[PDB]
Amino acid sequence: MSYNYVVTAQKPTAVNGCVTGHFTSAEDLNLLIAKNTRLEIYVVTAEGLRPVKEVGMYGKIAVMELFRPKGESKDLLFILTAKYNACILEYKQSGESIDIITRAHGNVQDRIGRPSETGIIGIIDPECRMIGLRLYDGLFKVIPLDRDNKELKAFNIRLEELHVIDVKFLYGCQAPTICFVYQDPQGRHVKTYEVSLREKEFNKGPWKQENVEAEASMVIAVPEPFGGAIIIGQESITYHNGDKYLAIAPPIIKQSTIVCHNRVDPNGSRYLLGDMEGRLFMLLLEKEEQMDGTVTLKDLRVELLGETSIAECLTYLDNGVVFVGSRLGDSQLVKLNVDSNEQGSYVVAMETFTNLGPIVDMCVVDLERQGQGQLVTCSGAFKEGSLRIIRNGQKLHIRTVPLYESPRKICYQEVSQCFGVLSSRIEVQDTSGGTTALRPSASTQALSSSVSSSKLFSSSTAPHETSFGEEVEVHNLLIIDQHTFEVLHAHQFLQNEYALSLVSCKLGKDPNTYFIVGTAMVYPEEAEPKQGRIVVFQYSDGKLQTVAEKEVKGAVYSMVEFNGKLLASINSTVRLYEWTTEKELRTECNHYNNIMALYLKTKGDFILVGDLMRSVLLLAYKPMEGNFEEIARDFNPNWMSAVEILDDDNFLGAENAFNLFVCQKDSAATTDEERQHLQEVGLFHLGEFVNVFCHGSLVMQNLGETSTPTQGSVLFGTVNGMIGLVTSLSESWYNLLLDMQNRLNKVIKSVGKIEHSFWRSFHTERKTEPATGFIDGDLIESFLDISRPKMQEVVANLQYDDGSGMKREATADDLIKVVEELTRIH
Amino acid sequence: TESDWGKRCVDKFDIIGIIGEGTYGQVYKAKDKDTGELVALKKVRLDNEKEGFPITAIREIKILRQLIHRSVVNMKEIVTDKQDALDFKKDKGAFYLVFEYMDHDLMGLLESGLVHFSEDHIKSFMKQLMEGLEYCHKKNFLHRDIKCSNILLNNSGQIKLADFGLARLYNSEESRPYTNKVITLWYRPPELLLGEERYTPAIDVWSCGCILGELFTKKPIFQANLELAQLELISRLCGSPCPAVWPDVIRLPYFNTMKPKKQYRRRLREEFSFIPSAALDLLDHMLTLDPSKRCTAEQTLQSDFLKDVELSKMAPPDLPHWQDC
Amino acid sequence: TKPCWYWDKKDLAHTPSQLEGLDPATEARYRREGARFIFDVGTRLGLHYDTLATGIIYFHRFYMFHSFKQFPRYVTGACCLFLAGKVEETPKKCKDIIKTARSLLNDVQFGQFGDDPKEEVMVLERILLQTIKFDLQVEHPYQFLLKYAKQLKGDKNKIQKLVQMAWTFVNDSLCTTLSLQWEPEIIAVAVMYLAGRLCKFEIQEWTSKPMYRRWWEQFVQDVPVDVLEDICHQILDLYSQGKQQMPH
Ligand SMILES: CC[C@H](CO)Nc1nc(NCc2ccccc2)c2ncn(C(C)C)c2n1
Repeated sequence: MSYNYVVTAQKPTAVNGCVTGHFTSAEDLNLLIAKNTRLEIYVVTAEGLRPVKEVGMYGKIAVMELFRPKGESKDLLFILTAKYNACILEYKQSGESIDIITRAHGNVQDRIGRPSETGIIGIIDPECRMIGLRLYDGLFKVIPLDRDNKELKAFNIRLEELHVIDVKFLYGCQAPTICFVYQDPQGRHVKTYEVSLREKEFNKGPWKQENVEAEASMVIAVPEPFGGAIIIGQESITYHNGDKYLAIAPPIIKQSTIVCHNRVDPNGSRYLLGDMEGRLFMLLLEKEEQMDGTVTLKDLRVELLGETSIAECLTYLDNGVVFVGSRLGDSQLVKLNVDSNEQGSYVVAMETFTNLGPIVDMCVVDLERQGQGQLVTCSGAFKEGSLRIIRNGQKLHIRTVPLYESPRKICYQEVSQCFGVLSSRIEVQDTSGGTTALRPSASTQALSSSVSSSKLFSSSTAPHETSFGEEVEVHNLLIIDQHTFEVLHAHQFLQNEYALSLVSCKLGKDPNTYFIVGTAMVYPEEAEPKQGRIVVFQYSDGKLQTVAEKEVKGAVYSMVEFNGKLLASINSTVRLYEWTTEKELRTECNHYNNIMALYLKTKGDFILVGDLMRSVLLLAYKPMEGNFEEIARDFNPNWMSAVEILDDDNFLGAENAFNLFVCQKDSAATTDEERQHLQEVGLFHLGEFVNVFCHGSLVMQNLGETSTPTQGSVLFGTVNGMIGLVTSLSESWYNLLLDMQNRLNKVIKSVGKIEHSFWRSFHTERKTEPATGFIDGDLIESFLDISRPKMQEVVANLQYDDGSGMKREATADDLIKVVEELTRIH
Repeated sequence: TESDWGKRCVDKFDIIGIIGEGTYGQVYKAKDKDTGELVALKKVRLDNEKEGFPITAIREIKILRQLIHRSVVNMKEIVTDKQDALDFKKDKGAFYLVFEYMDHDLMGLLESGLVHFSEDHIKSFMKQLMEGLEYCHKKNFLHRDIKCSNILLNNSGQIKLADFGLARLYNSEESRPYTNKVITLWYRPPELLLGEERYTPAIDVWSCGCILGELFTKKPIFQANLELAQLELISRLCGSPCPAVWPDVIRLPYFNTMKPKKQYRRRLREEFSFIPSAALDLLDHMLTLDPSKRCTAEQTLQSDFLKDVELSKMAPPDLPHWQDC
Repeated sequence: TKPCWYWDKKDLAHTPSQLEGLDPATEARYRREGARFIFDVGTRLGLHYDTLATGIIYFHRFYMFHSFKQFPRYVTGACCLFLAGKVEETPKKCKDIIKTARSLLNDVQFGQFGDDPKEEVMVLERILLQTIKFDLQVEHPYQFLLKYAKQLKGDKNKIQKLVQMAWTFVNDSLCTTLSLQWEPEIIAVAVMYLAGRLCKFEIQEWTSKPMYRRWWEQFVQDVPVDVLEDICHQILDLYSQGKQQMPH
């Protein structure tokens, strides 16, 4: 068996949802921001936000909504986790003591159901009579909000429309009414139903179905003065309410897909819209009052306000202040002005909240020679693309390098006092027949620049037609100085050439240090790329010179230096190349038992190969023979997102289901079968998506640092900006820490009353397993924050094993010292 | 000639790697040196000398040389390790069963969650599987181990049935005792939970229906670790075993012993309301508690859901692209 | 695809056993003894008639590729029966076959099994499988005797007498090389033909074509009487050579 420890170095920073209400007091205006597994509660002031409370939940927050049922003084909070844990929460404050009350809770998972394409949707009735959940295709789940439903018991209503895009509860209806957009073979439609808690079924809805735009994406529930709903698409915005129908199709919105909506005026006069290019719009409802006294909707208007970060959630707060919650870039507070500035913008940024964005790749480098190590991360996407340099100093110091294009891979080349970074920028087919970039970015603002002239694929004769307005990716290698972080050089790759892998190394007997890039030729028609280039570049005297190129019959997804040789993965094949005295690559040996060789890692003459669905494989290079041998494979099928080698026997992997596992050589030489079987000995539900595993530590090493119980150091970056650390433990230390977790879980109160053991259980949709071989360090590190009575309660009857003293009782002060040493690893 | 098996050497194959570990030996992917065709070679070791050649392999050799069907895997030949010269007693070399290589296994495709099955894909899948099962059932052979891992698929959309290590002949006229529990618990029919021991070909139908539901939910329908817990899960959806729905349930040894918590009513149509009507009817018939009332393979093939499916269009399943990477 | 398991009578002059100097009579005696050993061992173990026959067919086929002087018959017979049990799903443990073989064989005979009987048998399994070319499925005259008899309608007792007599002839033909000369379907007809002659029954009448004098043709196409007589001649020879007489 294997024993490991996992802790969070940086909490998730990307904003996954945000809502406003009166949650902490019936008087205060609250902003609740949701990061993965984390809830932040703020109070809105005239200058900005005042933080009041933050809690973690043992689950990914999927639904977050504030409602106030009749009889309550203040808003209650509904949260549903991605594993279908539901709960209703209340804020309670007693002077200086702030705690979160779990008013109702339960798990709403169905034994049989198909998870929907557009994900979990949760909505609440305007009269707070019920919570609507769309969890499975063809089913609508209703949790009625009666006082007695403390377990959140619920029933399903059969739904004829299997493929639902979005749903909202409407305002101004005689009964609880849902309005939704759905897709069937005939296009997209908008339809209504009434929900009857008495009959536990749908009844005919208030207004008839209407055929809507093919890419109708979002449903906006308009308030009582107007009633009805607004449907947001790619080209048009329509208003529907019985007989009334309006449609505005302003050309400006066609340019970028609109992704988020919020209400500015409680009456529904003004709504805010945002799109993936960061543009922020105001949607205006132009009223017309008849002599009857009735208020109708006259027209819709769309007005461009300015630019914000690419935003997952928008919430207007008060006055001219809007909170911009961003998942791909830094989140923001911006002020909307009535008068435009001299550039034509009504939006002026107030504060910037750091978001490590998606961490696509990262490396640890000791820039200042300090024995510490700093983390340079490829963070963000598109306009929010950034390099983030992170050092420890008690908070983490983060520097941001704006790139305004997507960073893909990073590698450090010390000989050149610089970094190599792969990046891609979006251009659009313009009227010239070529393409034009939406905004200048790192690859265009390089001091010196170069464009590849390779004729390897020039024979073409394969037609790829271009329509004006279509997007294309343009990939570059950026040379970036390690002190100024100024773009020194940018090499634009070939048309339709994607840069997938990057290494900096010496090869063979060649004293020169090269940047080597593995590419793929990507055409929309190809399911799998069938062409590729391995390019060798030397950065010298401010100019990058192509030393050699190797044509391959696929995509070079991953490359890694292997004892003076170049190990590259081309589609199914894993290949080892030798660097000749003629400065050309030569195939040496190949391994082909892979569906898709996405990830590669080396230790000695051993290679760890990561497959899309074939989990992980342990290869070995056999020098006596000049070829590869398969040592052992993990037969259990898992989808891989990143792998890493912990030691000569243990191997770490990350699943696309937000799970971590550790495989080991079965170390029993009895039969050939046992050795060739990698046994999974660690299972852990991380809750984050791991892209990059990287050996290194951010902690300052003065050489005086006490040798911690933990041995080894693997950092990892995730999509939500979370940075974590994996390390190994001795059998004794693990058993001690594991026994303590079980003790801590009985003592510590979970928000939503979510069992910790469930949260960390390995979870694929098809299989669920209890965690094994992993210590939730974040649970262990919470021992220091529980009150003294609880600390002593935890240590009762706690014994140590196999130490200086075989059995040794623990006191609350002994464990406080142990955990405090464990907090020093990050 | 092509028919003189057991003599050709495994030298004739370049071994690529280990695809999976079989129960009686490990299975390796290989390329034929002469033709280039990819084949999967199953390792048969008699060195154990406990009972000599595995009967599980003997069943696969006996049955698969008899069964010819597009939806049934073809054993191409049997080859051997370099045998010891003129000393058979010293020789402990192993034999290999050559099979056509298949690109993917169903269990792997579902587990990655990358594959997406449309109704038409499922139709093409189910039609092939049932056509293979009907061929086998018509030849009076029972598979006895229908699992997602044993369903093999080529990217073309061709489906083939695989492990026959537990297959045995069924005699309708003569009921004879068999192995009490054959199919994996997740796909085991209620009769085997209750220990009929004289099971009918309907055991395979139950499993295939479990697969039908699995293709729609992307999640196994009934997954448990204990035989009673599975009976409860089956009972919740298909209804509790009771004399009205299963007149002969009282004769099954474990009817009184193994009981569900309640006498649950059948809810299959409700819980699978999202499944298309043509298919839902197929499921209700395949997942019928009473083996005598459970539909046959031919009946599943003569189906509104499957009868009008044309095998010319095999509907290739959704392939993960570079973008999916 | 599939191997040819049938030879011409003339070819039996050139079995390995013949060419190593064994005379025709001795190989015939060796075959009867080996077949009867397989039959007797498995009958003592309670084995189905198909299992006994399958072992005997393996045995006969084996000595078309090997010599009796290099492979002891009783070891081979025991190995065949052992494998036959696994093929026909009537399995037996090798130790139990040895136990029974020891009970029925004298001391000289059991000397073939050598110092370790189980090992000599289990080791032979490799050769047997390679020799029979892994063509394990075998059909036997029994099933055809019944498939064909079921289509006869008439005096219940006259037909049952025909079947049992023919069934006896099937059991006796297992001691001969007929299993190597003619498909089982032909054997089943031949024994019906023989029993019909001996009981003075005219099977044509019991068939759905009472006027089709050649009743064998509605069961087995393309069989001349020449063949059915050759088979009958070979079966009755065993009775004339031995003290035993036709069952009647
Ligand atoms: C994956 C389990 C499956 C069970 O028979 N094994 C398997 N799986 C096969 N599929 C390919 C595969 C490769 C690697 C992992 C999983 C599946 C396959 N192809 C041909 N064969 C022969 C032995 C019948 C195959 N056998």
